[PDB]
Amino acid sequence: MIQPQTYLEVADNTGARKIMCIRVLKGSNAKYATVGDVIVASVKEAIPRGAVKEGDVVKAVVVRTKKEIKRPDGSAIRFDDNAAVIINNQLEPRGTRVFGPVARELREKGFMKIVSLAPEVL
Amino acid sequence: AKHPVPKKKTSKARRDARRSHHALTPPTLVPCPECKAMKPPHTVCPECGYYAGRKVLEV
Amino acid sequence: MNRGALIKLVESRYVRTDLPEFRPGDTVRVSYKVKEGNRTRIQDFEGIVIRIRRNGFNTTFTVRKVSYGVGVERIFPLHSPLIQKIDIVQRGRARRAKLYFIRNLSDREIRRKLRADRKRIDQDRAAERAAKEEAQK
Amino acid sequence: MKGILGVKVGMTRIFRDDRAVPVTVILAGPCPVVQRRTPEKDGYTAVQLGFLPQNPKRVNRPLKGHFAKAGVEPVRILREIRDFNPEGDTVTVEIFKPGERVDVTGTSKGRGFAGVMKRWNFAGGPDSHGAHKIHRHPGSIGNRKTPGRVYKGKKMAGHYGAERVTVMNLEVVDVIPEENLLLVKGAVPGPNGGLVIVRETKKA
Amino acid sequence: RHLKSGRKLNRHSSHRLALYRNQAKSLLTHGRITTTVPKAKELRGFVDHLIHLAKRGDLHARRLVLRDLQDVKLVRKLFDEIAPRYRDRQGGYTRVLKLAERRRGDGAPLALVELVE
RNA sequence: UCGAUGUCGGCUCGUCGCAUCCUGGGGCUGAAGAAGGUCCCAAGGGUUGGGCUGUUCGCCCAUUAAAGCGGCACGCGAGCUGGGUUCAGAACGUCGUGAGACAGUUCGGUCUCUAUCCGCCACGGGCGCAGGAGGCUUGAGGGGGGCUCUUCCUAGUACGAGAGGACCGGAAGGGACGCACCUCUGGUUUCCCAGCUGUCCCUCCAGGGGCAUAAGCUGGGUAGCCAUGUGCGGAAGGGAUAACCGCUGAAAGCAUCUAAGCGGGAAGCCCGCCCCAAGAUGAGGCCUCCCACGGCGUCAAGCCGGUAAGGACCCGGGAAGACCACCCGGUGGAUGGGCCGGGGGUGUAAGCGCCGCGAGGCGUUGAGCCGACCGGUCCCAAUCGUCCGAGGUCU
RNA sequence: CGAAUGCCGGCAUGAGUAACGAUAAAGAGGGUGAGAAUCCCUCUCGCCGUAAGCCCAAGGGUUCCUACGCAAUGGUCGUCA
RNA sequence: CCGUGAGGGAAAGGUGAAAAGAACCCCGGGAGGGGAGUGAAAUAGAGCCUGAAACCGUGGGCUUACAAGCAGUCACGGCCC
Ligand SMILES: [Mg+2]
Ligand SMILES: [Mg+2]
Ligand SMILES: [Mg+2]
Ligand SMILES: [Mg+2]
Ligand SMILES: [Mg+2]
Ligand SMILES: [Mg+2]
Ligand SMILES: [Mg+2]
Ligand SMILES: [Mg+2]
Ligand SMILES: [Mg+2]
Ligand SMILES: [Mg+2]
Ligand SMILES: [Mg+2]
Ligand SMILES: [Mg+2]
Ligand SMILES: [Mg+2]
Ligand SMILES: [Mg+2]
Ligand SMILES: [Mg+2]
Ligand SMILES: [Mg+2]
Ligand SMILES: [Mg+2]
Ligand SMILES: [Mg+2]
Ligand SMILES: [Mg+2]
Ligand SMILES: [Mg+2]
Ligand SMILES: [Mg+2]
Ligand SMILES: [Mg+2]
Ligand SMILES: [Mg+2]
Ligand SMILES: [Mg+2]
Ligand SMILES: [Mg+2]
Ligand SMILES: [Mg+2]
Ligand SMILES: [Mg+2]
Ligand SMILES: [Mg+2]
Ligand SMILES: [Mg+2]
Ligand SMILES: [Mg+2]
Ligand SMILES: [Mg+2]
Ligand SMILES: [Mg+2]
Ligand SMILES: [Mg+2]
Ligand SMILES: [Mg+2]
Ligand SMILES: [Mg+2]
Ligand SMILES: [Mg+2]
Ligand SMILES: [Mg+2]
Ligand SMILES: [Mg+2]
Ligand SMILES: [Mg+2]
Ligand SMILES: [Mg+2]
Ligand SMILES: [Mg+2]
Ligand SMILES: [Mg+2]
Ligand SMILES: [Mg+2]
Ligand SMILES: [Mg+2]
Ligand SMILES: [Mg+2]
Ligand SMILES: [Mg+2]
Ligand SMILES: [Mg+2]
Ligand SMILES: [Mg+2]
Ligand SMILES: [Mg+2]
Ligand SMILES: [Mg+2]
Ligand SMILES: [Mg+2]
Ligand SMILES: [Mg+2]
Ligand SMILES: [Mg+2]
Ligand SMILES: [Mg+2]
Ligand SMILES: [Mg+2]
Ligand SMILES: [Mg+2]
Ligand SMILES: [Mg+2]
Ligand SMILES: [Mg+2]
Ligand SMILES: [Mg+2]
Ligand SMILES: [Mg+2]
Ligand SMILES: [Mg+2]
Ligand SMILES: [Mg+2]
Ligand SMILES: [Mg+2]
Ligand SMILES: [Mg+2]
Repeated sequence: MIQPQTYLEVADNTGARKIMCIRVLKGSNAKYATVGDVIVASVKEAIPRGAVKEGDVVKAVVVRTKKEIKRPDGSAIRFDDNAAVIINNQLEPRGTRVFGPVARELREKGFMKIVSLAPEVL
Repeated sequence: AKHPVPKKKTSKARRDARRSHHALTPPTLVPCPECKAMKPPHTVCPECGYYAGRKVLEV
Repeated sequence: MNRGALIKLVESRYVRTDLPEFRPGDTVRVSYKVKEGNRTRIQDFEGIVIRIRRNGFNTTFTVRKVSYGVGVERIFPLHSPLIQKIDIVQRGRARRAKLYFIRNLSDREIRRKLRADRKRIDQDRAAERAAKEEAQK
Repeated sequence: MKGILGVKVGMTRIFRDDRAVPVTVILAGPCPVVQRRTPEKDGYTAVQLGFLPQNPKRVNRPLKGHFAKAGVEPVRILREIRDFNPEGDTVTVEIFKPGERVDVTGTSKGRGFAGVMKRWNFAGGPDSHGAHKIHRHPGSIGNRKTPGRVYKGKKMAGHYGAERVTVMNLEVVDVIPEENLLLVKGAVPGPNGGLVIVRETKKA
Repeated sequence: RHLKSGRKLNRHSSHRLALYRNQAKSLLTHGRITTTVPKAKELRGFVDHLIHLAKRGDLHARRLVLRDLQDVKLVRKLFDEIAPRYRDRQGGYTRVLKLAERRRGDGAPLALVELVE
């Protein structure tokens, strides 16, 4: 349950260590963004020679959450830090890679590049 | 002295009508199948109690 | 009527008494992971098993591995179509029933605190029905 | 029109082989009809139904054995199905077939004088910054001198719950008429032991 | 909305556990205790549990009764005067009766807790 | 109104208007399509989260379909905040010889337990409904909800001086919002279990208890209640409509939607959906049960005394509940408490034996303890009872 | 005399309503007595223990103690004070 | 009584002729009663003559539970005196 003012340990090679979720991109007045949704995020920490910089307000897909993603099959995945992938504005990843695990809700959310590019889609 | 206060004196009518439901209910009394005193029900009152009841002063 | 949960257990023909009855030791095996148009996707799962909350049916147990940079917990229903859920080391010895203490520490203290359930790892190994007494009598 | 009386007996998630459908278990028992309310003496085309028949001579003046399998009247008392018309007797569950939606109408779990911030989801007040005795109060309940009254539909503290509530479009996921159960997907209202009537759908 | 639930209360926790202990120390000693009725109706479960622990004549049961009744000179009297006195009465030892001649001056209904003979 | 109408803003709760910001219709368009512009109908639903300011208002940020303009004592202080402003203190700029003054800033600055009546939310008692009662229910009249987006197929084809991209429909997901519920996830769980401290005590060791947030603390915690969880809901569908387009057609031999007529047509209106609801004196209906007159007249007598069918009183209770009600029970009884079993929570109890100088580790032991849950079992408690309760004559 | 937010006295209403003056905490068995949760005793429970314990000044003045009482004062009752 | 103090500063009369101020019962712990007695009178019985009104009761008549009001008034009608 990412909401505004969340920090998100960014997982890709863009230049972002941590992004703060500015505004969730769901409908009109959406409360939270769970996994697989698009947030808007302002980059607060910097890989030094990064593509993005400390301040580039950029959209991001949420790939991990501390809150339990109750899948329809009864089980629930739960990660151990909120994570986001920086996303170019056509809903496509910005970095060449992505670090550890993502949730597999991203395939039906429409983030198949992340699910191909992530080393363990749990 | 303060914020919530009676705007007017409640007269005899509304006072003695609000004191309607404060009429006391008469207590319930049943006649104790050993000897005829009026215990309340389910009550080991000072005659014998129930059959073979816990006694005040009796055999 | 008078059997308000005997109804609820007789209704549960969905039960699966074929999984191992583990304590919070270490279960590592498959799940269902149906995706991509094809069902037959049998992704394993490593990990210490943290909690086993029970309700008779639908006892849903949590298994936490630390995958690739971070922790990940998964709360499996235990009576779904999980194929196999065999455990690598019936271990721990596990004073705590529901062991959420491996969240704050995520390190060699896991090794130092889920040390050895040598009792159960001896007896559920010496429950080897793996002799060569078949096809003779 | 597909009505039954039953008991909510609990919830259990079961599995339709792909997901975990979180059903409840209605004990929609074999309900004997006790009076078919005809539209020419009442105007209803309704049917009074019954429930559990073991009533050891607590059956006072609605003794009423004017049905051929009256099954002396339950203290699991009579209710109606408003547009029903059965064809045989003691309607069980077989009227419902798995895959049809139902509306379950039951008395919800009453929460007493569950005053507001619980009854009408008010936002209460601030827990800090200032005074304290307004943390769960409704705050304003009107305007000044014009209207100079509280609107009569005002949301305030009241007897929350214990009123009949109907959840529309609950999928019947299964029936077990080996013991005459009825399994609908979702939240049948009421305690696990309370009475729920289960009606036909108002989809169409 | 509580009271979908179990037992009753009027004092705090460490007062209720040691209210049940103090009425148990007097019911197991004397036999007839004249409390109010709502004290008595949850005295009966506690002392029924103590009698039933004492019905198990073993040492862990002695220590479990001693977990409540800090007197042990009492539990002598319990384990060889009250525990074998039933020996057959499966459950439900103490009885509670309401009283007339109520608690005059605060009007509480008094109640008399016998064990049983 | 100065023998006081507390005053700006925010919070909270709203409710209304339409002169509409979206959403639904529609007309023109300098409307290829997509957009849009403007205007007509249209409040039923909405109308976000932030940064700054005491701010309403603004400027932005990121969205959105839209981030409406107002009213309601610039709604709302017997609801709250006081940041501001209108108290004393202080200071700065300034004016003043000066005390002092400044909608000129700056820092600080008591915002008052009890609701009498109406109002409202609830829940009752009385009496009524020409018999008296147990049930059940029609629904007069209300009230609640009334949203809306994205994606896909339509097809990337109609259209296209262009390559963007439809109308008409149909699915699939979302976003809030409401109802309901513990199955899940997740909280709490106040003593259910465990560990540990320090001290004191029981009995020295062991074991245990008291006290240390009214739980010592810490780790867990079933039921319960709950949302962040789950399942639902918005409607389809009639009918009449607004704007707007009609068909037929005169007055006026032509036309014109109109004067006679009749059709389409809006999230709007009524009914549909959900809930209350016969106190709807209009007091309903249906099914069932019980029914003398003996007594005091210008008479089944208006008043009582015994009546039943029933209802209370009482008691055991309850996912019912402030009380009262409501529902369940009262020996024929599983209603509460107990015990027994199971679920469940804890996590190998105590004791013994063995290993170790020893703190401890070991087996017995998933043992023991066990709050509600699910059921059994009369073992205890609902024993006993007492009191109301028609006898209907009337067009 | 009808008014002066009049004055003095009385009695209302508010109202059997708010409260009863520390969330240190009580429970039982005997007494005594006409009468008891409240008085006495017993046995547990709790609370302070750099005091909620002792001692002395300040102050108050007989509250000390015993016996007979309970109208009045004890925010209830009271045999107790 | 208030005030440290200077000072302020109250209320509070009436049994009957005479105490003849109630012996003795009965209820009650007593207070208080009811008898008896006193006295012309005891609703003259003790901080007691008369003892009004507000107020608070009880008994009776009329009246109200589909009603709306500055509470009345006028009009009829009903019902006990
Ligand atoms: Mg940089
Ligand atoms: Mg820069
Ligand atoms: Mg106030
Ligand atoms: Mg009065
Ligand atoms: Mg009265
Ligand atoms: Mg190490
Ligand atoms: Mg309830
Ligand atoms: Mg809040
Ligand atoms: Mg306050
Ligand atoms: Mg304050
Ligand atoms: Mg219960
Ligand atoms: Mg003024
Ligand atoms: Mg005034
Ligand atoms: Mg065009
Ligand atoms: Mg308009
Ligand atoms: Mg509006
Ligand atoms: Mg407004
Ligand atoms: Mg204002
Ligand atoms: Mg104020
Ligand atoms: Mg006000
Ligand atoms: Mg201020
Ligand atoms: Mg302040
Ligand atoms: Mg100067
Ligand atoms: Mg300060
Ligand atoms: Mg009131
Ligand atoms: Mg379509
Ligand atoms: Mg839960
Ligand atoms: Mg200790
Ligand atoms: Mg201690
Ligand atoms: Mg404590
Ligand atoms: Mg729990
Ligand atoms: Mg023509
Ligand atoms: Mg038409
Ligand atoms: Mg309507
Ligand atoms: Mg009626
Ligand atoms: Mg038990
Ligand atoms: Mg278990
Ligand atoms: Mg052991
Ligand atoms: Mg040795
Ligand atoms: Mg058990
Ligand atoms: Mg359960
Ligand atoms: Mg006067
Ligand atoms: Mg005047
Ligand atoms: Mg005058
Ligand atoms: Mg005066
Ligand atoms: Mg007075
Ligand atoms: Mg009041
Ligand atoms: Mg009150
Ligand atoms: Mg009070
Ligand atoms: Mg303490
Ligand atoms: Mg202490
Ligand atoms: Mg003395
Ligand atoms: Mg007195
Ligand atoms: Mg007194
Ligand atoms: Mg004496
Ligand atoms: Mg003085
Ligand atoms: Mg004289
Ligand atoms: Mg006398
Ligand atoms: Mg006098
Ligand atoms: Mg006189
Ligand atoms: Mg009268
Ligand atoms: Mg009328
Ligand atoms: Mg009338
Ligand atoms: Mg008039």
